[PDB]
Amino acid sequence: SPECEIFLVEGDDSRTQAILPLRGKILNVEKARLDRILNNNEIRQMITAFGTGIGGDFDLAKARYHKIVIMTDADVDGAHIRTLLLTFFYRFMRPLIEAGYVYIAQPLLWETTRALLQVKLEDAIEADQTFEMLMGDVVENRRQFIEDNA
Amino acid sequence: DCSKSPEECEIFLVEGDSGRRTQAILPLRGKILNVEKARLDRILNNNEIRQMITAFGTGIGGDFDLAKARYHKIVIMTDADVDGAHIRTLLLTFFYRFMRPLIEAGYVYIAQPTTMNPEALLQVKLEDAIEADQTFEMLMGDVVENRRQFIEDNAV
Amino acid sequence: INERNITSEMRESFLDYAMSVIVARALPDVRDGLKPVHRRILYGLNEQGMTPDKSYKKSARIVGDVMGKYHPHGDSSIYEAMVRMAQDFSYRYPLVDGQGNFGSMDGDGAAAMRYTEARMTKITLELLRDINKDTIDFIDNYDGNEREPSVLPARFPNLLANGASGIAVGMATNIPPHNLTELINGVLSLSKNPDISIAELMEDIEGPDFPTAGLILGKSGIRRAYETGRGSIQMRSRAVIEERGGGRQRIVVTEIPFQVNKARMIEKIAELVRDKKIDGITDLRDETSLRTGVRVVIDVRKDANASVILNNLYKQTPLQTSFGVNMIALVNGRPKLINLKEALVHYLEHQKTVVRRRTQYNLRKAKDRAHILEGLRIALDHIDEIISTIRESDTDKVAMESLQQRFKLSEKQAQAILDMRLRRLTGLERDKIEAEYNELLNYISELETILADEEVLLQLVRDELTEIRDRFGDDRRTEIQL
Amino acid sequence: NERNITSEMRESFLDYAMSVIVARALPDVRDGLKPVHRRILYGLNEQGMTPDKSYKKSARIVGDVMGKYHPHGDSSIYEAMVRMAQDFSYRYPLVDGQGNFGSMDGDGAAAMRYTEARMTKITLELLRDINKDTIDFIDNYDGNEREPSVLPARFPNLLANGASGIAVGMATNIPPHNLTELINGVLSLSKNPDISIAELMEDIEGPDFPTAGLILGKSGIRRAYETGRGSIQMRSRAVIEERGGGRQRIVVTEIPFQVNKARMIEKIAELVRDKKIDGITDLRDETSLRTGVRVVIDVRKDANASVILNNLYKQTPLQTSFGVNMIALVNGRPKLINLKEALVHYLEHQKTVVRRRTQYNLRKAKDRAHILEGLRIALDHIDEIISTIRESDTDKVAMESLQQRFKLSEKQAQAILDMRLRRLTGLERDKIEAEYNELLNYISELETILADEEVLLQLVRDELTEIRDRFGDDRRTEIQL
DNA sequence: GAGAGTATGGCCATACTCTT
DNA sequence: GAGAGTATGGCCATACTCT
Ligand SMILES: N[C@H]1CCN(c2cc3c(cc2F)n2ccnc2c(=O)n3C2CC2)C1
Ligand SMILES: N[C@H]1CCN(c2cc3c(cc2F)n2ccnc2c(=O)n3C2CC2)C1
Ligand SMILES: N[C@H]1CCN(c2cc3c(cc2F)n2ccnc2c(=O)n3C2CC2)C1
Ligand SMILES: [Mn+2]
Ligand SMILES: [Mn+2]
Repeated sequence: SPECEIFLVEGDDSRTQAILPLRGKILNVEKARLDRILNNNEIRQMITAFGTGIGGDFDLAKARYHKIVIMTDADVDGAHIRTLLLTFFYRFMRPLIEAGYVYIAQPLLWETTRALLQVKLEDAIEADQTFEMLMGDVVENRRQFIEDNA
Repeated sequence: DCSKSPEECEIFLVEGDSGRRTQAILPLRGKILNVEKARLDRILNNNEIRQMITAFGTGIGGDFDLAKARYHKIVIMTDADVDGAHIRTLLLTFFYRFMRPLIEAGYVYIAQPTTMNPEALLQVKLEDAIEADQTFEMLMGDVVENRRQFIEDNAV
Repeated sequence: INERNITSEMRESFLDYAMSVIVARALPDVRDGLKPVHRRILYGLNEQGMTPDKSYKKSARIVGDVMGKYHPHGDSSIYEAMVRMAQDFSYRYPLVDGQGNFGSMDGDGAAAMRYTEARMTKITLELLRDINKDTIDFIDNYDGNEREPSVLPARFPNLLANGASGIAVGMATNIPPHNLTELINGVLSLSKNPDISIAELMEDIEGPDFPTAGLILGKSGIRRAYETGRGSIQMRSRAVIEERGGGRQRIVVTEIPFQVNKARMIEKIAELVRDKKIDGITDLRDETSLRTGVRVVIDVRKDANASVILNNLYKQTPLQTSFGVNMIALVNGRPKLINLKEALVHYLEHQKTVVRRRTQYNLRKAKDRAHILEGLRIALDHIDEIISTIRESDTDKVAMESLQQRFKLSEKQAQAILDMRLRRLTGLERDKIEAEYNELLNYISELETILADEEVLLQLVRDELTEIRDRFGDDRRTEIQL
Repeated sequence: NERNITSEMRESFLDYAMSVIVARALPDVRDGLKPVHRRILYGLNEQGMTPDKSYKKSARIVGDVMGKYHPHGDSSIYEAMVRMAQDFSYRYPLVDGQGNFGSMDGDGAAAMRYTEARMTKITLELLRDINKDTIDFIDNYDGNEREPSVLPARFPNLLANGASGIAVGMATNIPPHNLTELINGVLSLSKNPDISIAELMEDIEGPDFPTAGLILGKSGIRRAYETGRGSIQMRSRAVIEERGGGRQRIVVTEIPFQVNKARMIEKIAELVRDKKIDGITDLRDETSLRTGVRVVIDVRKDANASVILNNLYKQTPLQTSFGVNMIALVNGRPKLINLKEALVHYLEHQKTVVRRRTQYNLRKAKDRAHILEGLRIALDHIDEIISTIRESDTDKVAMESLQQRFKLSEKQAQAILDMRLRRLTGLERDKIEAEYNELLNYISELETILADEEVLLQLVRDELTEIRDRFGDDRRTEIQL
């Protein structure tokens, strides 16, 4: 029964727990066009793992897992990978986050995953504005944000 | 690969490890297959063996042709250590079993310990067909006991 | 001619490699039980001061140190060797303490050196104990810049304790691991009576003791191995037939054979049920956890005989496997097939020699110090004249000569007087020097006794071995049936 | 027990971005080093791997840096170390390597196992005076070790070797420069703070790339120095050689900075195959250690080699632009700086380093003098000193008695107790006095430097001149009119 | 049938910014 | 364009002997 769980892990529960390792930095879907996105092997592995499909063909019912956990390193690059993965979720599988199936693990493994935080999306408009600014193509917006918070 | 005559053309087999037109380089990563121990299907499936056959482009065994030779000089350049020696023996086994005529034609050389710059290579020459056949079988063959005996008699 | 004979090249090149793989790669030393790569890893940890008390160090730093300093080979070779010494299922008495994924019984290797960390174990200290007391010989490393141990002091019998498994050229070696308590007891027995029989040694050493436990079938195989240095020992998994109500049955496997890949064994049994090679199984499960240890559960079909099916598995899968003993070790730097007694005799001699050398070293130091103290004693008794002698002298060379000629003292003693600090002139310091000298005289006598009488030296070896047995020796894990 | 998506994005992004800016991709204005480089250099220095001693295996250097200072992948550390060893990459290389460290053809260096390395003679000048309280030390990632926040950098490394980093929000691209020219400009600036960029340019003519070549015009450079941003045209050194029967050839002896030689050749070859360029008969690379770079292109009998050569500049990386973008870390924040600002900040680093070293030497000198004054007292009254000690039961007692009787301090009494009997000889007695007399003179010199700021500034000038004379060399890149 | 353990290193993708 | 340079590591084959 999917009512099992999958862990996305950056660096190095048999019945109910699944593990998918992600070597390297994930592609930024906000910067890339669809043909590139769909050809990325790490992206394709993730799509297949969930089996919900992307964009319009998304089916919440056809989800393999009700708990998807982003377990990344406790360093700065961990954070970056975290942002990249959330970008993919927001742009291609938004209803999953709305269904509350996505989680972020806090403290790189047995004693850890345990603390998991639910990813919740409150504002559609704010998030859209945030994603485009942080992950988008326009450099200057990103620089300004750094400036003001630096 | 090389930058027309095979006479001027020389190829270097290197165990991985600057300053070279005819000179060609083929690097061999890892230990080479022992052809004395292996059957034909395994031999031909070895990537490193296949690369060498293609490089020379003379064919093997029955179909071997001296005229087809891409390079007139073949140099075994391996590391100056114990494993270098082992790779050297393995490569010579392949030549003796599959391209005997090349050694007879004196196209094979061994580089000794800046050497590539012409500003020494030793010729491999085959004096006795019978002794070599006996020696190869004893050193590279399947019977372990013969190999042991050789070590015992010549040790240290 | 600038030409080389093909037969001459083959013979020379082959021999170079074969000899090197034999005396410096694949075969362990009889005295310390270590192949060159292992010795270098252990010594490298010791030299970098990575001990059980201090924290774990990054594997890339250990490997890089060993590579630069002692082992001129690929990093992956050094790391993989270090990993095995850290594995509880591989080493009966592990020599490396690791942090992170160091692999498991399922064949899965350790995480890359970048993600792993390590330090030496408490027992490894006993291999290195007294290394700096001229107990063993040091040779130059590959480049000449460093020095390294030719062998380690090895205060416990490591070759038999942890065993050996190496493939050379012309030969190979396969020595099973043993219980430390049993070994030391056998060693003490042998020291008492040099003409002890292998039968008599077997009263102490019952057989091999594998870290993975399990069961050895019969003592007949073990006897041949110990007497001749060669033989075959049957190893079978610990499996029990568990009963459920209405005659329902299951097989549970709690221990497996040594060096047997758990994952591969499972896949082979699965292959037999798929291929209809074995009939009577409903489900095969692996419930192995860190808490429970190894747990392999096989559920039997109703009204099928579990005893019969279990026995088929021994005959068909690595649930029963043989260990083929082949005891070749390096003895006087040449390979040799040795029996159990020869192994024990050589190790005992190493201990005798190590202890002799340590005692001789301590004596040279003690005597040197005493000689120095005798001079200092003279100076403190005649301080006023000593001081005047120095002050009257224009240079240190002059004072040295004058101190020697006047107070009938040696060059070493005169040097020591010049180097003396003014604080040594106090009451306490004068009494301290005397108390050191009195104690030192007593100690030199103790050392001299050990070196004179061979029985005293032999007793000291016994005493030290006993201490190791008491501190590190543990229960026998492998059961010998019948 | 829930996390907002907008809150995670903003927090996580900023954490990474700021880290990549202030501790990965951008160099410091004072020493011109990104964190990985500083750690490699300091690690060489701590392990004692200097030019005089032998080459050490790369796996040992990398492993040391990783364990001690840089908690990142071994390949990142090694690749950084490699670039500092490459003569085509660094105008003044900071690492001396043995084995294959790559070439101009884009060929990577062989794996860490097959290479070995040590620091260069110039690198010593970056580390000079590090142990004299000249720079600040911080704790490393785990707390077990301490590491330099910046290096003393006795030569102006940021401009000398340049920088090329891609951050987040921003990036940096600083070209390399001639050291003689730089120092001359530095001395010029120190004499007169009101100097113009035009006036600085009389000393510093422009960038000097290790790969030589040519810069087309002063126009792009001037904008770059004045504003900190500019595009500079770099063209290969080519000659049209005239042969028998009207046949011609083009010969290329220098290529642009950061341009892959092999890839350039492949680009020309693609143009002849695809018929996008007409006239070329044969393309050869005769590059050797004796000749340096030698690329020969044979022109057809009919073809005007001038025309073809000009087409090649327009079509291939035979002519390439360098886009200057001078962002460095100034007070630990990123800042776009012009040429004068770069020189001003480096000069201040030197002034501060020299001042701090002088203050350190003074503390030591005074400590030693104070000690010597005590030792002088003891030698004058030795007989009483000796009796005072002998009468005392413990060292604590002798200390107290020596202080109370001969008006000595605790440090002076300690030193007297620690005195070795050999100090009582004629030469040694005279040595102590002669050290004291010299030390008094030296303290005055140090005191002068600290009182007058002009004396301190002159000292900086003098030391920079010495570096210029020892390490400075000829300009390689020609700037064309 | 295999696989026990020391030896002999390339090849792959992505983030991020800037550009005749 | 694509590539300038620090960051985030697994996958491949062979020798050699022995039941
Ligand atoms: N399918 C792709 C995804 C990850 N990957 C990869 C990983 C590399 C590298 C080079 C790579 F191609 N690579 C090249 C140099 N260093 C590394 C390195 O550390 N890594 C590891 C950390 C991710 C292959
Ligand atoms: N699944 C394991 C069980 C034993 N086995 C095996 C055994 C071999 C061999 C080759 C083998 F693969 N093998 C190959 C050549 N000679 C032998 C040989 O003597 N034996 C020993 C058992 C008799 C693989
Ligand atoms: N020709 C290529 C394909 C086979 N090969 C190879 C090489 C390895 C490895 C594992 C390998 F598969 N390998 C695995 C672990 N260490 C090594 C290793 O050092 N090497 C290098 C020295 C030979 C080299
Ligand atoms: Mn990490
Ligand atoms: Mn080698």
